[PDB]
Amino acid sequence: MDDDGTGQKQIWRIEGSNKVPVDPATYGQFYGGDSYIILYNYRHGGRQGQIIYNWQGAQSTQDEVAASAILTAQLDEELGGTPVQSRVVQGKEPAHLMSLFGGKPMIIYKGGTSREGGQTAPASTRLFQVRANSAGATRAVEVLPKAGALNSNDAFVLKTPSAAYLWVGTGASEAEKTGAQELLRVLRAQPVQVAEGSEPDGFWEALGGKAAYRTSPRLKDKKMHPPRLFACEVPGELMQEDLATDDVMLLDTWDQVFVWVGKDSQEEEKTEALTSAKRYIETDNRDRRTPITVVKQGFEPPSFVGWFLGWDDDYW
Ligand SMILES: [Ca+2]
Ligand SMILES: [Ca+2]
Ligand SMILES: [Ca+2]
Repeated sequence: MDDDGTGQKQIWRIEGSNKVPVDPATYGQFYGGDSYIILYNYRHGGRQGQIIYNWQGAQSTQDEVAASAILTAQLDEELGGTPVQSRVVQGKEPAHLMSLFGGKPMIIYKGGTSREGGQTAPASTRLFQVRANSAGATRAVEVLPKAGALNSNDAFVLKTPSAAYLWVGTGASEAEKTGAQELLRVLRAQPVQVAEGSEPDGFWEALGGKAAYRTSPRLKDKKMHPPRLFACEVPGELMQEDLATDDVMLLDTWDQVFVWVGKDSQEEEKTEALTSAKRYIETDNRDRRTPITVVKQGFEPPSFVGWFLGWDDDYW
């Protein structure tokens, strides 16, 4: 879609059974715990059109999803059945949707709203993982504020009641550094720039203590054979939900192939997958000493988890 993303748009958040207008000053910022509807009006190649994007946050509940279905059908009917429809889950946004916020990164907060609990309040200390894809689309995703959440391939923003830090992983790109800066703007905080490896003591303290985190030779490399996750190939950002718990998945990071074993995958799926990995590495050229590392659901090592966009240790 060559439309440039600058058309007029309206964004609503599913709240209970209704769609509620989102504060226009915050378009581009979303709660991962919620579902949203975006009505985008555009004019391109001399013709006017509309697109309804249904965006489902990674933690949005099934009842919100069911509510959006009703809301979107109503909107569509209201509009005379003219808009183009596109359903999108967090992390799988098309380039055109990412372009709707004038170059700003899509920011995804933890929490959200619910019938039973209403709107959650922001935590006092927060950490955001900022990652951009090859095309440059950038996402700032809030995660738990612990040292273990860091990964060398991205930029991170840590905000506390008393300080802000922009941590730059060794493999982070300028797009990630720039998105981090924009996020800091939204958070109204001035950061202390920190390069991975020369963190001041105040940074580790804010995170509750220094600890090992997600790193490896590949995660540290700025360059980037981008890692591919193959189903028992998964496009978009690598999300924890892409790991089929009843199956076995392969994550190829070039100098290493991980064999991820779902808790409910049958024994034979691991066997086949291992056989396949060996062959995959020999189909090609590379090295025959390419390690094939087996990992089990819930016991993933940091060198594996680092490739994911914002992992939740309790996800399962
Ligand atoms: Ca919600
Ligand atoms: Ca990165
Ligand atoms: Ca299976």
